[PDB]
Amino acid sequence: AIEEKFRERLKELVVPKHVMDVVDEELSKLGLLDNHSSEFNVTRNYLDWLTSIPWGKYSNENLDLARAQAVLEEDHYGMEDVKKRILEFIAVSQLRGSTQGKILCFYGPPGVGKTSIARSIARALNREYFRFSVGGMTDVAEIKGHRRTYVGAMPGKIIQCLKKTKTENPLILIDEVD
Amino acid sequence: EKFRERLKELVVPKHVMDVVDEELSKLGLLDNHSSEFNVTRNYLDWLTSIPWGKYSNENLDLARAQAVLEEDHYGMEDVKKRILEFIAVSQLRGSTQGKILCFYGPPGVGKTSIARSIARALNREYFRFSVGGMTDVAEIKGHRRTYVGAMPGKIIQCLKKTKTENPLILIDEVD
Ligand SMILES: Nc1ncnc2c1ncn2[C@@H]1O[C@H](COP(=O)(O)OP(=O)(O)OP(=O)(O)O)[C@@H](O)[C@H]1O
Ligand SMILES: Nc1ncnc2c1ncn2[C@@H]1O[C@H](COP(=O)(O)OP(=O)(O)O)[C@@H](O)[C@H]1O
Ligand SMILES: [Mg+2]
Repeated sequence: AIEEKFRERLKELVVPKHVMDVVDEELSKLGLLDNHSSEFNVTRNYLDWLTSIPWGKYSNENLDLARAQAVLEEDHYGMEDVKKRILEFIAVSQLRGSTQGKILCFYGPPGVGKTSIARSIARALNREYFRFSVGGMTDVAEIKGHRRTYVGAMPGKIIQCLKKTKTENPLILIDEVD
Repeated sequence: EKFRERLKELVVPKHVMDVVDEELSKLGLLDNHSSEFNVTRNYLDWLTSIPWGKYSNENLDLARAQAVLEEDHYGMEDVKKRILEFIAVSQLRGSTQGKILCFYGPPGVGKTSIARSIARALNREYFRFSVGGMTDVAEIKGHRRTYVGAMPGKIIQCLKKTKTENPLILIDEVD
């Protein structure tokens, strides 16, 4: 099989055991090569998604409070309490030795610097950035898509296709609460 | 099997055993790694997860109850006295299941921590789930297995987490 060894070469990164046995069994099912169009390609796409979602991949966070404060200042003019809370959030994690990934909600009048301070924070913590907009989201298939049995199902893109930033700790901004 | 030793350790009821072996034979007509396979897999996992006879021994002792209550909280002498009265009445009656206790008062007085203190005092397993405008039953009873969103619900999740047939369930913010 041509693509089998290619997928095997791709998934060299640290994969948990359950994902690994699932992808091994999927490789074994596709290795039968029962056909070349329909049942081959559904498992092929499942395999490509499994090998594309990065497992154990991280991004070296910036632990330097001075640099984080500097870059917040470069981005925005003084949102003093906001930036103090971001720095205190960084310091509590640097104390606990491992972060907790707390959910922070920013509320206030329009145009006050809510959405862009998120990109600022992402650059400060050396994470990858990504932006939802849940307002006007009416179907659940956006956060988690349709099962693979349906014809054109996408892997619940806005969360899993998010993970194709090659990083397990990206900062995700959920835009609104409408 | 994993599920077999699971049910072998704990006292299963007869109808449950019948249904689980029925669904296990229904999977025996293998439909490997599909929707109708993973549905059966999750069903049997929840079934072997639920504790069936195993429970936690209680402690209706007033002395230890008082010690726990005075340790976990400061002040609140009258609430502690009401809790001790409930415990004594429930020891007499033996059932400890008659009327539901409900603490009310201003916010921030720690009426949610009294539930944890009571769980410690009765040596039960604690569990909390809030009801703020849920408007649905799927939180309590859950969903059907047909829906792609298939969850047992708050009660079964409490049972699977506590691994105990007689836990303490706090219900927050009824009002
Ligand atoms: N303190 C600030 N310093 C520098 N630029 C700012 C500041 N506040 C707002 N801006 C700029 O003004 C624009 C306003 O966008 P903003 O991020 O405020 O949208 P928002 O707060 O999400 O508004 P809405 O809630 O209406 O969507 C941004 O492009 C931002 O660059
Ligand atoms: N008498 C007390 N002793 C110890 N902690 C208390 C006391 N009263 C309140 N608390 C604290 O208050 C917090 C819980 O507040 P709570 O009364 O549960 O608010 P709400 O009633 O709105 O849920 C807990 O962290 C608890 O430690
Ligand atoms: Mg915005």
